[PDB]
Amino acid sequence: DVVKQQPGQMDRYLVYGDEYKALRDAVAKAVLECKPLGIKTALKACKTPQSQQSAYFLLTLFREVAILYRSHNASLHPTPEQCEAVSKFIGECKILSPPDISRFATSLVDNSVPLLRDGTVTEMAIHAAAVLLCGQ
Repeated sequence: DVVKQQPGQMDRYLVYGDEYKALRDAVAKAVLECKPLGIKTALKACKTPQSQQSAYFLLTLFREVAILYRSHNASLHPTPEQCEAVSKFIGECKILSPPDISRFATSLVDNSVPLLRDGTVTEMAIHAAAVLLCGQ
């Protein structure tokens, strides 16, 4: 039945735990609805320090938006309106205010990230990027 039953992929960032999952689901819902306020609620509800908050935010931005950008089927690509909502929200957010974090996030939402035009390499790369940026 396996071959008859059959495109979702895994998310190894789940290694962080429940808080990344919550923030990721919140970001996905808020981007699809394009009303970036649940993002604020998730960022306030979370338990971890500011730098881990920013890292989780960056990883969610990548997993949802940048991977959607990697599909050949353009209709799945993030809509300009979603870019508008998340770009504005990043601009008004403070833990993302560090020019490097804000630039990297915005580049994920706008696909202007170098290295982000393999999958496992790309995922480890973006994880290292987030950790280095946010790691003080």
